[PDB]
This record gives sequence, C-alpha cells and structure tokens, in this order.
Amino acid sequence: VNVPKTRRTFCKKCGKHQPHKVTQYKKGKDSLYAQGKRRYDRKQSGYGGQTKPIFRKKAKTTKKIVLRLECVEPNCRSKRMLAIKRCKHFELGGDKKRKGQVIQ
Amino acid sequence: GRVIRGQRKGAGSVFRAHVKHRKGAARLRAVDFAERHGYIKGIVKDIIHDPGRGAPLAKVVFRDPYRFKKRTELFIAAEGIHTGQFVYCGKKAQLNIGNVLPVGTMPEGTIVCCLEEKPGDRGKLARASGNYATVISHNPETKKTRVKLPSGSKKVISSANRAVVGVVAGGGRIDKPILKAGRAYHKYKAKRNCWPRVRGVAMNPVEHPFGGGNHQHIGKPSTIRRDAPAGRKVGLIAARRTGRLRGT
RNA sequence: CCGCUCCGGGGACAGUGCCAGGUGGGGAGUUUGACUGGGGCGGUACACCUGUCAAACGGUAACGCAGGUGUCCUAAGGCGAGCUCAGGGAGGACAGAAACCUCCCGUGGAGCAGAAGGGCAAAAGCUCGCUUGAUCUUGAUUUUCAGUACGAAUACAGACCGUGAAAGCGGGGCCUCACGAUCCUUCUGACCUUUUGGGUUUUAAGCAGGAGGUGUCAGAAAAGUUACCACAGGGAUAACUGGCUUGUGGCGGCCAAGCGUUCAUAGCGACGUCGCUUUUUGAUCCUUCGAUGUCGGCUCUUCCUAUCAUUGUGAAGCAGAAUUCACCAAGCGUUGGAUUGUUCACCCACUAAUAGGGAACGUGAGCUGGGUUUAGACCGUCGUGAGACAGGUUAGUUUUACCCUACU
RNA sequence: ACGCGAUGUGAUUUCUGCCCAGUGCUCUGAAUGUCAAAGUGAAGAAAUUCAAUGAAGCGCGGGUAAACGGCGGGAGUAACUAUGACUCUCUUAAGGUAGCCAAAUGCCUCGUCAUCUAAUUAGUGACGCGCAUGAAUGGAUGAACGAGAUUCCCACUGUCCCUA
RNA sequence: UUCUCAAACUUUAAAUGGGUAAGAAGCCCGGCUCGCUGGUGUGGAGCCGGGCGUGGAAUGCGAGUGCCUAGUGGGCCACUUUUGGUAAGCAGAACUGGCGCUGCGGGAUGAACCGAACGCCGGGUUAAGGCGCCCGAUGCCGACGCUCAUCAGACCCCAGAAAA
RNA sequence: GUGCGAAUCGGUCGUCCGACCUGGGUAUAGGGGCGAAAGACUAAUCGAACCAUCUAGUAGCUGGUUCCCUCCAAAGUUUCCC
RNA sequence: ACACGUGCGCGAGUCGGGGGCUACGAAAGCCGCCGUGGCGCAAUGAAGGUGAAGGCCGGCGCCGCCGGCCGAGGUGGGAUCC
RNA sequence: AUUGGAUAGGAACAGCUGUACUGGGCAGUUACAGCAGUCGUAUGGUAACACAUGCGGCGUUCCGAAAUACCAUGCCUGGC
RNA sequence: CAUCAUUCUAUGGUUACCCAUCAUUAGAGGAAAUUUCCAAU
Repeated sequence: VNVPKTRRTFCKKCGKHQPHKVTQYKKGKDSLYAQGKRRYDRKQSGYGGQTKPIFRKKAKTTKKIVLRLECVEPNCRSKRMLAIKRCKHFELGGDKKRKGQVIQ
Repeated sequence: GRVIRGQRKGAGSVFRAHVKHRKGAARLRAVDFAERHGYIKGIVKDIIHDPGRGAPLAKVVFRDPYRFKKRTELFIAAEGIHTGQFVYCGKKAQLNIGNVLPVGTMPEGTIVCCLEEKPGDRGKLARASGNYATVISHNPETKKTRVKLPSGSKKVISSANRAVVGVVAGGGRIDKPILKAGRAYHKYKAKRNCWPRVRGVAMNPVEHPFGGGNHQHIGKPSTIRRDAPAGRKVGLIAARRTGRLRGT
C-alpha cells in the first residue's frame, strides 16, 4: 500500500487532533532478563533437550504492517500503534498516483 | 542395533592371539655395560620356527657378565645367520651380519633389522620376515639418526639404539600364492580368529552399516571420516584418495 | 675416589580434572494429520465468499454443478461540486474498420480493483476541489451460533475532527469474503500499581491497547520402511463366491436406406429403436475378518440350450453334390497331440462332429502344487537408505473323519 | 608394514573405457566470510550493555570413481528405394567405450530370421535405437567340478494307452 | 413474423407455506416530571390519579417455573419432492410416518406394506383381508359380461418382461 | 501327520586325509554374546533368551456384567475437538 | 473431593473432628479462658487499596455547614388473611 | 554495453514429366512449361455433405545476427 | 526587464552562537554509441 509520513489525527494526551509523524513499526531486541526468557533458559538448560514447542507450520507470507504515530507538538511527543490490514508491498509517501498521465 | 564384528574384536575372548606354541617373545638383548662401552659375544644355539610368525627366531646363548649363569636370548634371525656362529653385540662390535651394534656407530647406507625405536626397548622396527631398514644420515649434535623404515617413512632415531645388521630371514614368502582356502585356514589358525572374512554388504543392516538392500550394494560412500564412531567406522577409513593407484 | 636424582627417552608439553563450540543414526527416546464409494495415489469438498442445488420463510447433503479467496487501495477511504456512460447514426483537412472534432439517439445495454449475485444516472460511475470518520472511547445488537468465541457487520452514545453555503455526510472500501486463543516475545499509554523491614535509583513484575501465529485456519513441536513383523479390534472396510444392477461383454427382436445382375426381407440389414442373459468385466458393500482353504489341471456326476453332429422336418439366390436359414429337439456323441502353470490362444492329426455353458467362476479332510502368495537368493529399473516393483528368475511342511447326514 | 586393522571384488584367461558437476572422503590455512566459552577494552552507581578479538568446524581452493554413483535428445543426408558414413542444431560433470543380449536383465512380446517338431508361448544359434545390458556397483569368457536351473536325442521302462 | 428451449434466464406467477394481530399490559379523559427534542406546557418518553368488564373469532385443554439427570451422538425404510449415477436391495438430501424400542389381524413366507398398537378375562361387533379343499367363512338356485392358453390366468409393497 | 517322534521313518542321496569327525576341559551373557552371514544360533524360547519384580502396566477396542413387580421412556441430530 | 436433592440438630452462627478430663468400654460422658481453627456472617480491584438508603423544615429563588423531626425504596401480578 | 522482443535475414527439404544451360555426356541445381496437389468456384447427382466435371489464381519447416570452407557446379570423358 | 558589489535606514536578528563552504543521513531525473524501431534498462 502507501501511507503518508504526516497524519492530522487524534493525540490521547493532548485530547485533540494534532499533526502526527508516521513511521513503520519494527520489533525491539528480545530482553535476556524478560521473565519468560529467564524461565525458558532455567527450563531449557541441563538434559531433557528442547522443552517447549518450535513452530514450523508457517502459513502466511505477509504481516499486519503497523504505523508508529508520533505527536509533533514538543510538550506532548506521545505515541501509539495504528495497525492496518495485511499487504505485501508497502512504502511511506512514495509517489502520489496521478490521472490523465500516459502509461509508457 | 547389533554391535559390529570389529567392536567384538576389542573384547578379546575369541579374537585373542593363539600363543600356546609361540616360542617366547623375539626380544633384542638387554642394554648393560657390555653393550654400551664394548661388545659381548654369544653363540647361535639353533634357528627355530615360531607359530604365526614368518621369520625364524635364533636362540643366541650369551654368558652373564656378573653371575656364573648362562643367558639365552630369542633374536629375530638375520638372513644368512647359522648355528655355531658367534653373534657380537655392543658399541665396539664389528659391522657384519647378525651382529647388533648401535645405529650411530655404523655408516650411512647400512641395512639393519629388529631396530629399537626408543633406546633400550629391545628391538621394535623392521622385524617381520624379509624386511630391512637403511641408516641414511647421522647428527652428532642432538645425537640423532634418520633411518628409512620398510613402509618408506624416514624416521629420526636416537643414535644410541641398536639393530642386528642385515635383512630378516624367511624373506619372500608373500611371493608364493596360497592356492587354497585350507592353506589360509592353517595360516591364521596359528595367529588369531580373523580369517574367513564375511564382507559387510552380504551381512544384514543390523550387524554392519553396509548390510541390507534387495541388491548387494553399499548405498553410502565406502570412504569415511577419521572422527567417525566405533560401529560406523567401516570401509576406507580416512581415505586421502581411492581407485586404481596410478603413478608413484 | 667423589657424589643429590637406578639408568635412558620425553617434559611444562603429553595427559588428566572441569567448562565451552563442532561432529556424532554408533547408541537413546519419539513422531511420521485428517477427510476418503476399501486404503494408497490424486484432490481439499479442512478456514472462507458468489450463483445453483434447495422442493416461492429460514434451514438442508454428496470427492454435487459453475466459480472465487490468503489480496488490493493515500485513494479505489471521507465529504462537496460539476458532468454522463457502453454502443449506435450523421458529418468533418491529412484520416482509412479504427486518432481527433461537433450534433443527434442512447434505462444503464458501460462503469463501480477482483468471483458471482444484488444495488446504482443531476449516482454508488466520470472529472476536479479540500481532506484523513481507516482517528479516540464505553456499552448494546446482528451474522455463524451452543445462542460460546473469532472474524465480519448494524444501530447508538461520549469525544475530537474533515467536508459542504447548508441540510447533512463520514468512525475505511456500494453490499455479500479477504482471517487468528492461552503461553511467550515486542511496542505503546499513565507525574499508574508492586518489586515484600523502610528509603532513593536502575531493573523486573503488573494494568490497558496494538503487533510477531498457529492455512489441520476453536490454534501438537515431528521422516521413512517392514516380505522378519506383533497386538487390540473391524465384515463400520478391500482381496472370493452369492445378492441387487447390466454401463461394458454376449445373445435376440422391431422398422426398412441399401446389399444381393433383377429383387428391401432367399441370405443380409445402415440411420434408429425395444429387449433378454448373467459363462465377460464393471458398479456397489448386503453376508462372512474368535477364517467359507484364495489359479489351473486331473478325476467324476448331474444339469442347461443360446443345436456342432445325429433323428424328423420346413426355406434357399436348393439341378446333383457341398453349403446356408429356420423348426420340434438335450436322446446320444463332441477326440489324440506340439508349445504354455495357464483359463485363453495357437498349430498338427483324426473325426458324423471335433457346439457353447452351469452346478460356492462344481469339485484341495479328492489329488496335484506348475503359477500367484511368507521367510533364502539373483537380476533390471526405482529409492541417500532400510527397502519397493500384477517386473523377470530359482528353492520353498498341502493337517484330521472313528460323529451326523448323504450316498454305496 | 612380507605386520596388524578396515573395505570391496571373487580361481585362471582376457580386459577394466569416460565423468571430481552432485554426495562423501581427504589435503591446505600464511590474501579469510561465519564462529563459543574464557580473556581483553570501553561506557555506566552497578547489574548489565556495547565493541574489538576470535579455536576447530562450516564456507572458499586443490585432490580423489578397484569412494557412493553416473555415463543425452531432435532434425536433414548416398544416383531405384532402405540404411544412413557425413551435416545441422540443442545440450551435459561426462553422454555407455571394449564387450555382451528378448540373457536369471526386453514392457511391447508368443520380437524377427534360422534351427530342432507332424505340430514348439519351450530350447539353441543369430539380429539389436537395449521399456530399463555393460566393465572389481566388475564386463566377456571358461576346462574341471555340481543332490543347482533348463532343452533335445539314445536307451529304458505300468508315467501312460488300460488296467490286471 | 415463425419453430423450439433454460438448475446456475425472466415480465408475470400459484397450490402448500412462513410472520403478525384478534383487548383490562386494553381503551379513555386529566394532571405532573425531563438535563432529551424545541418557533410554540412543541415533540417524545416517564410518572401519579380517576372512569370504562357485552372478558371482544371457532374448537379443545388446567397451567407456570426450577434444580439434578441417565442413555444417545454407527441408524435404516416408505408416500411425495429431490442430487449424483446406465442402473442398483447404490450413494446423498427435504417433509411426514414407520422400523429400531413393537407384539397383534391380513400380505403363504418377510424388521418397515395393509389394518390396528397390547393389563387378565366372558359376551357382542368390526378393520385390512377374505369365504372350492387345505383353512374359520358364499353349500346364495348371486347379477351382467369377457377369455381357450400344445408357456392360460389368478389381487398394494411383491418378487419377472418390452418394442413389434 | 491326536505320530515311534513337539522333526521321526524308509528307499534314494551328499561327503568321507581334510576348511575332516568327535568326547571332556575352558572362554564369550541379553541391545550382550557368537555368526564361512540364514537375522542364524544363545537349553523345544530369538527381528532382542529366561526368571522375579515395577504390575492389578495402559486400552477411544472385544467379551461378560447375577432377584421380582410397578410406572415413565429415548437417541443415532446441532456446534467444537489430531 | 465435589455438586445437587433429601432427613435430623442447632441457628447468625455452627462444629471438637485434634487435644485434655473421668467385660461390654478402642464405647459412652464431660470440657468452654480447650473454638485454636474451619466454613458462614462482605464484597471488589492485578495491585496500593477502598469497602454496601435518604428526604424534608430553619439559622448564613440558590449557598460549604448549624441543627430539628419522621426515617431501609417504587410499579405490576401475587397463595393467604382484613 | 548488459538485454527482448519483434521484424528486417540465412538455412535444411520440395510429387512426377518437358525443355535450356554442354566438345559430348552422367547427375544435379536453377530458370521455367504443362499436369498434379492447394485454393476459390458454378453447374451436374444427392438425402445428405461426398464426391464428380470444368475453369482461375498458388511452396514449406526452421533458426534473430546469422554464417556458409568452397557454390550450384560436381563428375566422367574425347586433344596428334 | 535580469542578476550580482555598496552603504544608509527600518519599533525587526538566537549569541555559550548566525552563515557560506567541508561531510553524512532524508527524495526527483539522461544524451548517445547500435541499426530497424518500440517501450524499457
């Protein structure tokens, strides 16, 4: 799809519509001291082999691309996630489609 | 799931050597003052056949230099040694056949046999029938001697260590073709339980990694890793090359 | 004589103790979906949408029919304005069937991303203008439905907004599909809660909302082989017979275009059409899986007629002879061999003739064991392999009657 | 080391062709990607985090088939036709060489020809575009041997005519 | 203009069918409340308090409500509708009734067809089927025809035939 | 072929100076042995002996599940589920 | 162990079951400054925690708080009773 | 300068006869001429439809950029 | 009419700091040789 890098939408803290800054969400690096990852290693260590499932039956090919909305007004600077439907190709303000233009 | 025959070989019990009629250990005389500072003389009592071994052994009888007792030794008999011959042995011995003096004190190009590898281990190298080692070069700094071994490997050796001069007796017995399975039966019956060799492809796939199949084939490369575990280590073990060995 | 290592060869390395990485079917454990006109192979009828089936509420099945789906869209979302489309007719330099320009007809015959259906004309289409209601937030409801989730949806309400003069309209796509629990991870939010004797600070843990995904789509973490096989079962299910059925096979009618020098019908009968049969194969799964001995031959009886010969006859395109068609007809015959395990076929030779069949595809406590069809082996192709092969090859235990009946 | 251990093939004879692309195996670490603990260095109040470094192996590069194994398809072409030496193209790591063959290996198939028979899906001898032959996954042979598997002939005979 | 069609065509368009309504929670005045809606005690809703019982189609019938709960979750058949299939005692659906769970009379004999459902008995009477004899009942002076077969015909499901 | 016999009997065969036959002693023990290789043999047991225990192992699968009368009386369908 | 039904006791409580005191009796009886304790009498939130009727009349047509008195809803249907 | 189509261009073949390339011939190839064979066609005969008779035109299958050694000439044979 | 250099002013200019340059991060794009063009690249 195509989403612009600017978006005049609602800011929760401000309590109004203010112009936001759109950027694609990525994951963070997995903390080694998250309780789950700590529990995992205590269980995984020693003998017993692999203790929890390894998912292999990978079915779907694309993600629900998420936008990281960021308030521009510099007192607030509050953010939230904005999940959009599944799409394969994705760009932020690439090239606006035009009309009456020749496909050469 | 069955253990292969080679793993069964290590236990012994059945695969042990047949050492009932084996006429003692074929040892080179012990080092003493009269091997180190000069020579000691012994008589060749009788050249004698040892079961399983191809070379004849020589009962050589020395006289004990400290007691009034007389000392009998079992040398690997050098080709051309005879009974009622005097065998000399020591640093100041003479360089003719059947005569065991240290390797440092004999010239380059000298054919030896029953050669010690580490000095005073009573003779280890080139003591199969017909085999010989050549002294190539000496090194009075470090006191060391390159000696070519029957395989073709030149190995550095500590000059102080000893070898009967000449080639081992019973030489050239591998030139005669054993005509018949019974002659092979009789050979290995004097040695150990190894002979009637069942090839792994003819075995079942539980006994040997090559067994099984509706054709009698291997289905994996016969050439195998050195690191491979006991039970899989079968075929051509760590084979650098294979096929008809062309050139040198 | 004097001594401090018994002499010699190594030597701070071998090596051992402990961690760490790699290798590791040599061993270990375990797995190797499901549906299914038997299983497999193939498909997905496994999650989901359209028209039909569906019997004019709704609902309704099959590996029913015709299809579609795992997307796509910063506009193809949101208003507002102005326009009218497909196609046709008539004209117009170059200009032709097709470029562009006008005028006329034009109920949608176009278009609305895609499947199909529905819907649609001062629009829902076309072209422009501004935009981000595709945002934030409680509940209620509908659809599937257990009246549970999910997805999707519908009406509100509270915010904040866009648009337009305004009425309004908008919380994604004109409607009907395009999707995802717990656990875990990750991000986001608040001068948030707890980090346990108190305090500060990192850190961790919570609360709330998105995301990473389970397509077997209410969501295990998973390769084969067995002819060396085992067990619990199953006639819920295949491999015989028997049933039903008769496509196919076989056999027989009907009509009469033609064949037959002539002449539809002596003998034939195309284009069509009605049957019969169960010596073919299918189709099915009813009986049998605490077992009905699963090919052929040999032997032996009986039976059928759809008659090859023989008895009696009718018709011929019947002069005789030989041969054809048909009738009453199963009394009596229907052989000896080469090759093949063969049923089948084929040939030789004899013959009045060398018809076709049934009886659990008659007949293994009647035989035989040649073939298939266990375990041994060889080959070819196939597989990394174990192994596979209605692919050849060779070797491979044929049990019991003295019971009842039947018959003698 | 004329030894021990591990494999394949299977006496003699005569041979053993081509392929190192794949899969192994093996040799090389001095231009070096990936790489663990430890160690080192920095940032921080510290836990920690980050960076450099960095063994074997893997990657990269040689070797090796008597290692596992593998060893093409399509057109046109001789002055009767048939065949096609020759040519053209596609194409591989190499395109099956010497041999052998409807073999215990050939689906079609009871192949075609000859021979054996009165008659032979059997047998032997040939012919090979060989479903799917082939060279120590050994090829071709082969005297002697065989309670091996076939076919024919002589002799013999109740196997049979056909039973007593 | 004319011939012939459509499960995935349709202007029309049934029968059978599916909702709802057929009163006291109704009707009827009158006042009160509201922050909702507003030109307007407008609109709407919500409250109090009065007055109206010919109980407002037929027929039948006492209803309401809540806990705990087994077995079951292989079905099968028939009329009509209906899908695949040449068909099938085949496979799959709709409606209702059966069988399963069920005897009984009749269909000679049958799970399901026809009649009819069952405590143990006496009398009476029928259903569906019958009434030569088996075998209860035509042993009526039954009515009118039809038919001759050297293969007669003879009673739902049903157990054997067509074109000609 | 309910045997003489849980492998025997007859004729007929193979071999019979050698990889010959054989008695005693001795070694190898169960995922082990041993195997001129047939998954053969390991005490009538072998594609993992036998014995005792864990153990009354588990079984969505077979089989059975014991007196009488009285009343009421089904379902083989829905949704989800390796 | 749990759920529901039923019977009995007591009832905002209830219960000694553990402990103790005094042939059948290893019973029965008793304790109350032996109710420790269980379950019930209070819920809800992850947690810090918080934790279960009001109206009217006056002192300053509307006041933060002074006091005053009555004070645990309403509609409809409801066996019984009046 | 990778490329990617096209279409520009080379190739392998062409049912028989007749005539011309020669000093003269055996063959080709090519030019061609007439039938075949393709293509249209109108009658003659239909119940069918598929032929028949006559007239008028008429190569294919491959390979991009070629690429072909030498090309249509290869041979045999007569010079006192 | 266009552009640069100059000073004069203007209620104007952030000074722990402005701008041209040096650099890296954030987007848009070709003529020709090669022909016979096409749309690329």
